[PDB]
Amino acid sequence: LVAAVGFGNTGGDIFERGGPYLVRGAQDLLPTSALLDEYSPALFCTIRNYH
Amino acid sequence: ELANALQDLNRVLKTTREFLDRNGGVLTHDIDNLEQVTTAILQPEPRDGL
Amino acid sequence: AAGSLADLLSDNRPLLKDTIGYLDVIQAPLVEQKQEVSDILVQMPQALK
Amino acid sequence: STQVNQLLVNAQTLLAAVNERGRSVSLLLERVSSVSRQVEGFVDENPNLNHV
Amino acid sequence: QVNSGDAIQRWAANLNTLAAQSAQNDEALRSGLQQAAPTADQLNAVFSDVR
Repeated sequence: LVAAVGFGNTGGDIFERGGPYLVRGAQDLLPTSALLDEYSPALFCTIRNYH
Repeated sequence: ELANALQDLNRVLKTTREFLDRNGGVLTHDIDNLEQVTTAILQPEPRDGL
Repeated sequence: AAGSLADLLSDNRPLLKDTIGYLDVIQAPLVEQKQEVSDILVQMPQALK
Repeated sequence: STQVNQLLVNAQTLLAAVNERGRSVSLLLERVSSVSRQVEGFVDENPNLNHV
Repeated sequence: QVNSGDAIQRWAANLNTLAAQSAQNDEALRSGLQQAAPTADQLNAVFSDVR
């Protein structure tokens, strides 16, 4: 019970401070994720040719 | 309802204990280093430079 | 919270597995050649100036 | 007897408050078993996670 | 008490079922408590590191 008190309080404070940030970051990552997925084939050959 | 819940809780507690004992120090180190580098590259002058 | 975590794991377990594997294969050459990475990172700012 | 009466009425109040959220309370055990199985499977199927 | 006889029969049967399930998993319950004592401490330590 005491360990649960400590763990719950610590995790709760962590999530309260760093939950909105993760949520809005994963919201704003959708367009750039699609962008990087669309230009997949232009990556391996580009790196090889620059190398 | 209760037998499976108890058994699975026991197993997940054991698995979490092993996983933490094995990966916690490296995971925390990665988080700390990522925080330091991102805070370094998100300072005012690096921000406007980017 | 238990339901949400169970749902997230059940949905993203294979994708997280594949991402772990691909991160492994991406990072193996990066580790094997860490000195070059450090040297070029040290070298670049003076060249840029 | 007064303790018995207060015990019964407060037990009624507590049980009513608890099972007001009956939809989540009824699924508590199933959800905890499911998340246990999911965490166990996630750890079991990625033994190379530590190397990464 | 008579007006709730169907209710008390129902919770008596449910208590019997829950108690039987808990008794058939006595050793699992003991091991669960034993492993639950320090795992919350481990989780609290990890989180407080990354707090």
